[PDB]
Amino acid sequence: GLRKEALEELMKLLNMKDFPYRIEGIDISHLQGKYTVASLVVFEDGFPKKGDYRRYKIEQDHPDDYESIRTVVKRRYSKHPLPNLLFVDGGIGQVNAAIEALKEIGKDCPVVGLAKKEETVVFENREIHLPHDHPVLRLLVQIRDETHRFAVSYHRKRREKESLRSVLDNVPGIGPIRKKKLIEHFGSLENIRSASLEEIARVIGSTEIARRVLDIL
Repeated sequence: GLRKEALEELMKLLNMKDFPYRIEGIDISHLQGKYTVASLVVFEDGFPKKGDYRRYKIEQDHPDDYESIRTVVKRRYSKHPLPNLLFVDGGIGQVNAAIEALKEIGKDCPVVGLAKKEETVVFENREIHLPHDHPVLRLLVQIRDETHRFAVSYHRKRREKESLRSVLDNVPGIGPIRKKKLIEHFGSLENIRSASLEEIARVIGSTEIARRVLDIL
């Protein structure tokens, strides 16, 4: 959890009138040739509120992160109330994009960023360079680490099936029909590695091939 004392120090650093009780945080990640996926996490009272997590997708072949932050802010806050504080996993450009989008829709909320490579809190067009051990720095890192975990989970299931397929592409003489059977049945390397020779054989109709699957696993 986010510590109370550090939240108070954050509030002070940002000259916030209100305690940052609800904080929403945005990661922007792009799938080339496909879309940008914005992942939105929620902290209330210092802990994740996972029921309230959301994603936003912006269909475009090439990234445009500032426009993506703008679109997310307008889409989200035209439907949802603002939080006490908005965190963006980026620097001056991302924070400014969010501020400008909020202005566009006539809304006020503090926005804070963490520069991706710099020990730098970003707030109101300025980089605040804190010492590395600073409790507010550690706090924003915890937030960033959660927006990152959530962002990575996108298409986890897809990736697991892909990872399993890649490993099965290594078993000699399996073929595409039996490969798909194994993927649809097991879903992941975790699940197939838990399976008996006999289960694997039953999925594909061959103990001989199942032994080669076990070999490759």
